[PDB]
Formats: sequence, C-alpha cells, structure tokens
Amino acid sequence: MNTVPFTSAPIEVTIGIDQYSFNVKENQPFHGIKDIPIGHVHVIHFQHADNSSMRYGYWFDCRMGNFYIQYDPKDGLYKMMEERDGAKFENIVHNFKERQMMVSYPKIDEDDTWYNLTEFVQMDKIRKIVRKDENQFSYVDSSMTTVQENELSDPAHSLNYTVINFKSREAIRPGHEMEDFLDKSYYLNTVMLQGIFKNSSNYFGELQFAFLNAMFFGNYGSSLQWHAMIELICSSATVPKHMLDKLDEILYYQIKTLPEQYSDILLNERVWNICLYSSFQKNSLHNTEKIMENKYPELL
Amino acid sequence: GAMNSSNYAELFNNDIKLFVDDTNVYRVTVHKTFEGNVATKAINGCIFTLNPKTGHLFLKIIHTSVWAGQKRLSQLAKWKTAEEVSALVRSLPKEEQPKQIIVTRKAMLDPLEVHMLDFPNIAIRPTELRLPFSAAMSIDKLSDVVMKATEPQMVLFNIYDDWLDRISSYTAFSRLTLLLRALKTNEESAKMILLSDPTITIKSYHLWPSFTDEQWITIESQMRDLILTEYGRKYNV
Ligand SMILES: O=C(O)CCC(=O)c1ccc(F)cc1
Repeated sequence: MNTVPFTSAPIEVTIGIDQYSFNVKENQPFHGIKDIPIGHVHVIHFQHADNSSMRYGYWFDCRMGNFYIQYDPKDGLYKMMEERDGAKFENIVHNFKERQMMVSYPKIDEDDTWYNLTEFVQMDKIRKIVRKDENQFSYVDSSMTTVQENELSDPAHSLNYTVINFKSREAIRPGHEMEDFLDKSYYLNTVMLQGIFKNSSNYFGELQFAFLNAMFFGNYGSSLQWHAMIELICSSATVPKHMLDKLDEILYYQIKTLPEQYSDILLNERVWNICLYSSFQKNSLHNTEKIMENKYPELL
Repeated sequence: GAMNSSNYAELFNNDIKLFVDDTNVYRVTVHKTFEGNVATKAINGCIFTLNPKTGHLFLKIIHTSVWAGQKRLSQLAKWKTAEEVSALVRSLPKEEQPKQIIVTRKAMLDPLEVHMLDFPNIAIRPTELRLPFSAAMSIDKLSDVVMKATEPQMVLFNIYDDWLDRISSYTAFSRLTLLLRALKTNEESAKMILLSDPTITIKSYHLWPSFTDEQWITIESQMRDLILTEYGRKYNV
C-alpha cells in the first residue's frame, strides 16, 4: 500500500479519494491518506467548504512516483506535487503514520467497486487526454472543456477526448449515407476501434474515465463523452459479443455507484431510453436495464 | 433554423433557395388479397423541388422500380429524396447552388443533412409554414408525366408559367399556394373553377390557364370562397 501525504489543511474542504469522501476542518491536523491499494489508478478530489465552485482533483498512480498534496495560498487550491527524494519522502510519511495523522483508505475486502469502475483506465491514456507533460499526475476540474466543446477556449486546459460526431464525414461513408447513419457499425468498428483506439480496452478506458470525471467533478463535457460512447455502441448492429457483455458490466457498476440525488443531471433521458428500449442492443444490456429500471424508473 | 411567417419575405430575396417536399415520393394503393389480407402496390412518385423566387420546379420522377426488393419503404423514401436532392445540387454549377434548402417535413432534416455533409455552407432548414405542395399531383400535366414514366426521369417546369412578367415572386408564390391549397381541399371544385370557361386555354408549355390580370382576381376570389366553403362544410359553420 502507498500513501498521499498532505503538508497541511489550511482551508476547510471535503476531500474525495476514489469513491470515498470525508470532511476536513479549517487547520485541522490532517496529513493525508494511507493504505491506498496498489494496482489501480486513483483520483483525489476537493470541494472547498467556503466555495463549492470548482470541484477539482488529480488522477495518479502510486507506482509512478511519490506524490503529496500542499495548499497554495496564492492560487487558492490543494496542489499535487511529486517528491523525487525518496528517503526524504518515506521519512515524512513514517512520522505522519507514527502520529496517526492520516486517514486510511477504507477498502472493504469483499468490495471490487473501484476495480470495476477503473478496469480499463490506465494512467498513460489519461495523460494523453489531459495534456501537461511535466507531471506524472493529471489535474481535472468542473469547468474544463473538451476539444469537441471548443470546436462548437484555452487548449492547454482542455480534455482531449476522442471526438465522436454522428453527422460528420468521419462517421458517414460517401455512398453509404443511410446505412451508416442508421447502423453505426462502420464508425464503431472501422473508424474508432480499428482506426483510433486500436482495441476495445482503450475504448472502454476512455468511457470509464469520462464517466468518473462527470461524477466526481460535475464535468459537463465528460458526461457528453460518456453518453456518446455508449450510444455509438448501442446504435451499432455489429458489435463483438464480448464487447456487449463487458459493456453491460461496466454500465451496471457506473449506475450502481452514481449518487441517487445526482441522477437528474448525470443521466441523459434520450440516450438511455434509446439504448435500453429502441437500439440494436436493447436486449443486450440485461444487468444495466435491470438496475436502471429498479433504481431510476422515473428517467424511463 | 425554421422558416415561418416572421421571415416570409426571406423566400423572395436574392439568396438561392429551394423548397423540398417528399410527400409524393412513395405512393401506394392499398387493396385486399385473394386470401383476405391487405396488400400495397406502389405507383410512380415524384420529388417536388421548387426555387420560390424563380418558379423553377425540378420534378424528379420516382419510378416504382426503385422500391423493388427494398424494405421499410417509408424510411427509404426520405433517404432516396435526400440522395436525389444532393445529386441535383452537385449537377448544378457553383453559382446556381442553393444557399438554403427548406424541407416541408422535419423527418427530411437528418437524411438531407447527412447527404449534404460535403456542402457545409448550405443551410438545411424546416419551416413552420403549412405548404400545400402535396397537391402538385392535382396539376394535370405533372400528374400525367409522373404516371407515364417507365424509368427514372427529371422533368423541368416553371410552376409560375410567365406570371413573373406581370407580378412579383411574393405575389406569384401567394397565388400558387392558394391554388394548391384549393386543389388540396376540394380538387374537383378547384379544377371546375380553373377550367369552367373554355375560351381561356392553357398554352402548350404552361400548367395553368392564360388568365388576364382581372380574370386572375376573379379566380383567386373563387378559390378563397371554395376554401371558406369547405371550411364551413367541415366544421359545420
Ligand atoms: O425562367 C423561365 O421562365 C424559363 C426557365 C425555366 O422556367 C426553368 C424551369 C426549370 C428549370 F429547371 C430551368 C429553367
């Protein structure tokens, strides 16, 4: 297990770590989070008590370096930093661990929730969507726009998700207009899977990353991207069978984890009714259909 | 966006535009089979593509062979319409290409948009006007060319005859829409009004009779009376 220490907590803040969250009071003696399960990406996220504007956070992998959080009073946020002095770093954490100034990542042993939400998410792929090459971790916030959103405005601060547009020349072969618009299999399998993503694992990783950015930061363009990537699969008559089975599992855990009180805003009625009841794959998402019907029957 | 009554004068400005109506593309007769089921038989159709400023009607005749062996014909019909309009715009030189194409039914929007991806500068728009272009087939010469077709064919007409020599496009469109509404509301009565009098004839290349200006006023009043008369018959007014 690895550790994200904090220099301090000078401002009152709700801290997120993956799907967990806890409150820290202004100048409470907090020095971070320990026992973080190795083998997964993680996300540490922040919502200030005195200004819920700008949820923000960092995607990181403890295998890639020693990272800590320090408040910057000038820019007004908790910043992630990398410490290269490894023995310095261990020395600091051990003192914080000895004084019990760190919360423990509260992972139940039965519980695979985080694995199931991040199965295909890799740090190297995150760092290509979020471009800041000097850091091994990636900053995302509530307000960052996506490349596609910026085509319809500081490119350095943008989410470079793969653009999906059903009425674009990329999606529609000259001479196959009706075919390709009503059956997106060409766009899914040739343009996206074989051409851009190379395999379904990269596709699902971007889909899972988009969902998590929507859920944890309220990032609107991330929510658009997650729905577009679901719709493109569901709107395809020809999808490898293992892809459909895995999608059902991926979506089931996303719907299971979504806060019930955020459903009115995180779920697009049109996309979901189309995918579950009218689409080519309307019968291929049994687990997702069952949780959506039992948990959010109003949306449908 | 949509075209309506506030921006009605825009139809007659100098931006080339085309109305497209697909309501007579896929046409069928419904009949009983020997086993007592119901069966359809397609008959020839047409796309009604009209530039409102000039009166130019690009009548693409849809021959029944295009439906042979095809499924979901009502859906295919929209995409076939969009294919043909796209082919028409490609056939014209850049200076005769529309800036806007207005579809009379919103179901034509996605088909036409997808077929016209190569033409990002041509706006594809619905309209809130209820245009009676379905009654094109009540015009005898147009009906005749469509039903006689033995193969796909593009037949060209001025839907205003030579009215633009004496009236504005705005007025010519108003006249056309009143005539077509009347033909749509009571076809037999409308044709009676138009052809009651034998000494007013239809010139060899024209669709409508050669009414003088004063006779057109009389005809227009009779057409209005017909619409009002049918509206009263309908609603018991
Ligand atoms: O403007 C006129 O009066 C003559 C030309 C004309 O009526 C026309 C109609 C259809 C077409 F495709 C091309 C020309």
